[PDB]
Amino acid sequence: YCFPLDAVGRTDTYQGIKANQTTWTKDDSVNDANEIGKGNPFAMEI
Amino acid sequence: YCFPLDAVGRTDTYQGIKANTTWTKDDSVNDANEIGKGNPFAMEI
Repeated sequence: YCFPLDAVGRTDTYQGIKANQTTWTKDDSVNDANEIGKGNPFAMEI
Repeated sequence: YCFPLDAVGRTDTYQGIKANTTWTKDDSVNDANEIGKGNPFAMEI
């Protein structure tokens, strides 16, 4: 495999949330635009 | 070349159509098929 230079590739943007129990709220001690991928790193095969 | 794991890479979504010349939706075909036009996406090393 070929992998992205950052070893992840495309990500969505995530904010940190904390539980208040079953209700969640934004966590203001966490950055609100974290780049995180779901699943495996993007790859190409050769 | 390096190729995507599914050997295609980016695709658009296509519905099946049939000639009725006039064309209409073909209901026995899924309306959201991923098919690429052209060659598979590739990188070169």
